[PDB]
Amino acid sequence: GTSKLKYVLQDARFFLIKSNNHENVSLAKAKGVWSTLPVNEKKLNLAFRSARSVILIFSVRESGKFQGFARLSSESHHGGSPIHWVLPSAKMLGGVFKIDWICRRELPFTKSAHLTNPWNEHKPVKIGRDGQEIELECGTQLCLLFPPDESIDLYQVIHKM
Ligand SMILES: CC(=O)Nc1cccnc1
Repeated sequence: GTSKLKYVLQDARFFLIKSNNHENVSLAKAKGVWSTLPVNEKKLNLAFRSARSVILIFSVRESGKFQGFARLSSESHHGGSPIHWVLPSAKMLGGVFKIDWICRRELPFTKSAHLTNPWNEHKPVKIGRDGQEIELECGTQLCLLFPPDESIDLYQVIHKM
């Protein structure tokens, strides 16, 4: 079903995350972490304090697809075990965000072609710089397009809100 998913997404904020390679998204899927440039880290930390759920929607560049989406479970923090990101220097990254995956399945851009993002000139939601915020209605509908991920139990993430 989609009811718990809709509950998690209610009044959420959404951010497009663009990765240059599949290895970084695989690492994020395995370890439940993300790291980004400070301009976006600051935006994500502000959003985390401001909304019940902050959703990151991942897309590997040139892949033609989104690779899933996850919910921020923490503000960024420094001093953890170093994540061996494959970058485009590691000091240039900000802190690390803990994330809880909501869907690890892919969605091709062909399926989201009817969704435009008001915060990026109503261009199709697939188009945007890393860190681009997606307006609430567009972001909710995009997340609802993903195939259900039956390996994830959202009871756990609901208890964090
Ligand atoms: C994990 C990751 O790929 N972070 C990143 C790299 C380059 C630019 N912005 C963010």
